[PDB]
Formats: sequence, C-alpha cells, structure tokens
Amino acid sequence: FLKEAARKRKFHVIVAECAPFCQGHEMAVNLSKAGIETTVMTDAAIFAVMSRVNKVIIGTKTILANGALRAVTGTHTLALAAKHHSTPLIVCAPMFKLSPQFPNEEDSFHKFVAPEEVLPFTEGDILEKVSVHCPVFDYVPPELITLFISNIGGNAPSYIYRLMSELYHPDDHVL
Amino acid sequence: MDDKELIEYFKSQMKEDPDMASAVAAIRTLLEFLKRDKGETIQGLRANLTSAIETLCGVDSSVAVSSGGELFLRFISLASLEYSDYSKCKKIMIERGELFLRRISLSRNKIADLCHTFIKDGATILTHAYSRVVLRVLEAAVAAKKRFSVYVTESQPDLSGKKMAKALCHLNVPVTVVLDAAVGYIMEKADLVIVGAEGVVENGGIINKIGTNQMAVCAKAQNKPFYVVAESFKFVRLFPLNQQDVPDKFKYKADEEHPWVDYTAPSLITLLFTDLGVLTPSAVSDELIKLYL
Amino acid sequence: MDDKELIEYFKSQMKEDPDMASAVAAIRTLLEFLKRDKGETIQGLRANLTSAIETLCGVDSSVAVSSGGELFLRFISLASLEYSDYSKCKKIMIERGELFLRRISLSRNKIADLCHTFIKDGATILTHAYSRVVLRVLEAAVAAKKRFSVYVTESQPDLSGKKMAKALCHLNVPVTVVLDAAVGYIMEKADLVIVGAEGVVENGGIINKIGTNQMAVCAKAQNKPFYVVAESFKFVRLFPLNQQDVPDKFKYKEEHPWVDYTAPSLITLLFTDLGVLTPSAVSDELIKLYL
Repeated sequence: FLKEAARKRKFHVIVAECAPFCQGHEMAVNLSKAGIETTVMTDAAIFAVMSRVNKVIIGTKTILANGALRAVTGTHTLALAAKHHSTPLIVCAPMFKLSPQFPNEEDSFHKFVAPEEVLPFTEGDILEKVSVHCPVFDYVPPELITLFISNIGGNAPSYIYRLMSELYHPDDHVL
Repeated sequence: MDDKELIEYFKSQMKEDPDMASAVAAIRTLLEFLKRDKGETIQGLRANLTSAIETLCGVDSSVAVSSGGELFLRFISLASLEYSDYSKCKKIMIERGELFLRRISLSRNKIADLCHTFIKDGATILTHAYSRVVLRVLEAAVAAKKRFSVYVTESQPDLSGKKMAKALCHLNVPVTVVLDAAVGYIMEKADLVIVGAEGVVENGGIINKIGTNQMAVCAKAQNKPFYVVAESFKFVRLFPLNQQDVPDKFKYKADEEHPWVDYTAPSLITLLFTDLGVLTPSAVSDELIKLYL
Repeated sequence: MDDKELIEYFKSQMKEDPDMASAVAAIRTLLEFLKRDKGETIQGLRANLTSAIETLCGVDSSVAVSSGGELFLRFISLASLEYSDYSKCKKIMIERGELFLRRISLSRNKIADLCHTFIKDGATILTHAYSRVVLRVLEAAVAAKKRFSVYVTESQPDLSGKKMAKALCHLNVPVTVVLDAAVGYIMEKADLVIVGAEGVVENGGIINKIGTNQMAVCAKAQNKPFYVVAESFKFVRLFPLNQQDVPDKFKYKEEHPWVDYTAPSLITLLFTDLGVLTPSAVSDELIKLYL
C-alpha cells in the first residue's frame, strides 16, 4: 500500500516496532530501501507522537463479525491513542482475513507465545514467581476504526456484517 | 368476532401462561381470529386484521403487540396467491401464519444457544427487569456450567426486578436486587450488562422499560460493554430521536406523573441479540428493512 | 457529661426542626458539651472532643457530622492560646466556637443569595433530594421573581423527595416528581441540575444520596450543567476513586448503599459560602481551610 502510494508523493511514515520481538524493523528497512522518510520508534511512546500524525494505517491479522479486528499486539493502544487524537484508522486487510465469529467467542482470544521472549531464561531465580504474560494478538473494539481498505474498495465497520452473507453462510459460523 | 371475543380470548391467552411475551400471544390470537374468518376476500381480510391489531393495541400497547401484528401481516401474504377461489388461499395463509408462530417459538432457544458463549467465566451480570429472554439465556448460561453472579434493579413502577430475583434464586444463582437509583454505583463492579429489549427501532437503539437509558449511558461512561437481547418479532418501524419522540401510544400504556418505556441510542449499545444472529445496531437497520421487506 | 444525656440532647435538637441540618446540631451539641466540661486541661479536650465525635458518628453516619466535628475541632484551636490558667483558654475557645456556629448559620443565607443568579428564567431545575440548601436556593430564585419547572427525583431508598416536592409546591412552583429511574429520560429537558450536597471530598466530586452519580453522568452525557450547593462545613479529606472506596461507615447504616461519589470531572461548578468554585478551587480551599 505505502510503497506504491509513495512513489508519487513523499511524506511521513512513523513505523512503530512490535516490542515483544521487533517486527516493524524489517518493515522499516524494506520501506527505506526506496527512501520514504521512515521513522522507527518503540511502541511505548505512541500517545506522545500520536498528536503529530494524520492517517493511521494499521496492518491487521484478521477481522471479525463486528469489524472489531484483532491484530499484531499494541494495536489496541494505538487505536485508543489515534481516537484520542481523532485521526482515522485506515485498516488494510484483503477479504480472506475475515472470519464470521464474534469477539468474545475464543477463550484466550489472543495467542500467548513463549514468555522466553519477554524475560529471557538467562535471567535467573526471579523466574520462580513471575507470570510473564505475552499476548501477541490484541483486540481492537468496533467503534475505533473508520475505514476498511478491502480489495473491493473502501468500507465502514457497518458494511462488514453483510460481507459475511455475501461471502459465507449463517450456519458456517461454527464451521 | 366483534372484537369482544377477541379481547376475552386475548386475556385468556394471557392468564393461561403469563410468562410469554405479549406479542406472541398477539400473533396467536390473530391467527385464531384468522381461522374465525367468515368470509374469503383477501382485502376485507387484511382490513379485518388491521382493525384487529388496532383493537388489540387498545388494551396492551406494549410495542411488542403492534410490532408483532404488523410483522404477521407482512409474512402471511409473502408468496403468491392466485386466489381463483380465495378459500385454498386462506388455507395457505393459516399455514404460513403457523410457520411464523413456529419461528417465534424457536426465537427463545435460538437466543439461548447463540448468546451464552459471551458470558465469560467469573463475571457479574447486570440486568434491569423481568426479561424472560434474559431469564432463559441466563439459564442456558448457568446450565452450561459457567460461573457468575447477578445483580438486578427493582424497576420501581412494577417491581419486576424483585420477581426476577425470586425466579432466579429459584435457579440457585447468587442474585442481589439493588435499588434502581444505584445503577451508577454498581456499574463499576459488574462487568457486562445484559437487558432484554421490548422494541428495536430502525437506527439500532431499543425502547425498553423506564430504567434503561440511564443504565445504557452509565455503562457507556465506565465502559462496561452493553448487550441487549431482542427477538425477531420486536423489530419496530418507529424512529425516535429524543425522549419526546416515542409516541404516547407507546409510552404510558395506562388507558406530575411518570413514563413507562423509553429510548436508548445505538451508540450506547455494543451488540444486539436476535434469532437472526448477533448484530451490531446498524444491522438492525439493514435486516429490518430486509425483514419488513 | 457522658453519652447518657449528650446523645439524647443531640437527638432532641437535631429532630426539633428539619430545616435545622444534622451536623449543625452536632456542632451545637459539642458546644453545649464544652459549656458543661468541668475539667482542667486542653489536651483532655482535644481528646474529649474526639470522644464525643466518635459517640456521635453512630447516631448519625452522614459525612456531614464527621466533617462538622473535625472541622470545628480544627478551627477552634486557631487563635494562638498561650494558656493562662485553663480559663482564658475556655473563654477564647467558646468565643471561637460561637463565631464558627454563626458562620455556619449564615452559610445557607450566603449561598442562597449567591446561587439565585443562575436559574436562567424559564428553565428546568432538576434536583435530586430533599435538601434544605437547594430548597432555600429555589426560594430566593422565586423571590427575585424568576420562573422555572422543578423535577425532583424520588430517591427510592426512602420516598422523601416527595417531601421536597410538597414543601416546594408550597411556594407555587411547577413541580414534577419524576421516577428516580427516569433520570435518563427527563435529562433531555433539564436546563441545569441543582443537587443538594452532603459533604465534599477533596478532588471536587461529592458524596451524595444514592441516585446522584447516575444523574451526574447523565448531565455529562447531554452536556447539561451540573450544579451543587455544599454548606460551609461539608468538607472532608477523603479521596475515593470508585464508589467502593468511600468508607463503609458512610455508605450503609440485601446489599444496597445510601450515599455515593460523583467524580469531579462531571461537576461543572460548586456553590459554597466560600463563593463559587470550579472543583480545583475546592481542593485548594479545603487544604487551606483545614490548614
């Protein structure tokens, strides 16, 4: 999306990096390999920089039957920020990232990965009483997004629960 | 059937089993009436059904009754008629109305099997009145071995919350009846608030018992996700915008005082429950224009 | 001396008149107690006052009485004593107490003629409970010849809002006793909210009868204004963060509270006899009032 919509213009791309294990960093290298003015930052100061940002393009993992997608971690706090500064949330998800379940259907809706990436084993004794959570998928609510860039065009969080019936069936929710 | 047999039969349908929604009784009585035809002319039949709906709402103006009767008229004459004789047609109409009432009977259990996947373990449900839909979904949530507690608000005019508290401790679920004013106090410790609509206008809001608006706006203040259960014979066609925009034919129900039922906007509601599925309150608009056809 | 007649005199006075608030009767009982002290110390009085306050917090649990006792014991020992013979102390302390109780008495009158300029004639007062201060605010708002309709919610725990409605329509005002469950409804047509106060916590939001908080946020829902009137001795230095944080001796007296907390981000202004305050100012004047 960006490195095609930025071979005409040149502008500000503030790539946060996923703190559990840096994910946006190869993103930044790949973007900069065309010179797009990419600024990498640690995901803990978004509410600092959010007020000098215009369009919030977030890449998501999958969507739901509310529009309330769940994406790479730290996107829910980015959504709370980018609504506290009322910027748009220009999601970019093709069709096949859309599953007709509902938000509170999965016990541990997230996907906890090995806490070894949050407090590596080489730490020591303090690893005896530390519940080192690591939920690498966070759950955006419905009302924080505004504009799905699906590969049919733009859409809104209330032209999704019909993309179900246009793509799936009612009784394939449980599969 | 000069409308006194109508109302006496409706009261009989009421006291035989008070629990059910007034509207399913309305549809059942309209169907029985339709059987008491005395004449096969499509037009004078639907005019009779509309007069019947009017004389019905004259005693139970709960939005349920009007919504259901109008949906009944909508669904009776769906397929073609070719009324070359007008009597086999009325056979088809009784058949279709019976199918409709079957769908209405399946509403409750569909709600029960779609919803209780949402009360996560160890929560504190909050409700507001004797929403038999909420009672049965709560039963189908507890009997799935979920664990929670439940608060309920007495809803002053008629203390329905107390009756539900009785019929819920009769289900061995920890239940507390808090004052209706205290919906703000408890709103912080109770995770999600379930309540049962009695009318679901086009925008997506609801028209429920008096103590709902304050509950919705509090549970949007302290960000406690809202949920309203509403079956598919309560998709009204109104569209209020304020409190004064629910017609008097819905508010007082009686015939320096108090209203009875009132509005709640589709921003203060997170997810609605119908036997059409789980909807976000815009789906109300779409599926309502598609349901009324 | 002991509670055996202290408490009886307290109850007799506090129940001699409803316009006579509770904690002011508490102040007056502390004063008569000083007038019957029969002792030789000041320290023993800095303890005997606390004793009377702790035997008073049972007959009445309202934040009013604890506030009154604490603030009065505080301010009474303000004019530097330099004790002479445990008698000059007596005169100066009873003088301080007389001055304080008179300040208390005229607090209501001051807040009356300070409040009446806020009901934009042809408006909708939406009170919440029988509250002598809101009552003698609306009285001085009809005396200055304005007009307004008053919605008094009924305060379910005890249907006493009807008492306000009756005693108010005694003054020829259009009264409408809404359902206290209907504070989501009439809020479309409430031009302002005037709730009686029973004590103010530091940050500004106040402790009030159970049905306040909801009404409070309803205001902030529909961008109406929310106005309170806290008599001068209704300040306490708690600082709750959620309705359970307030002390349990206050709430109760199945499970259902009696008073609860309105966060300060909802109150638009406070009217005390210390003037008109945005809540931050009540934090300030509470610190510098207790001193």
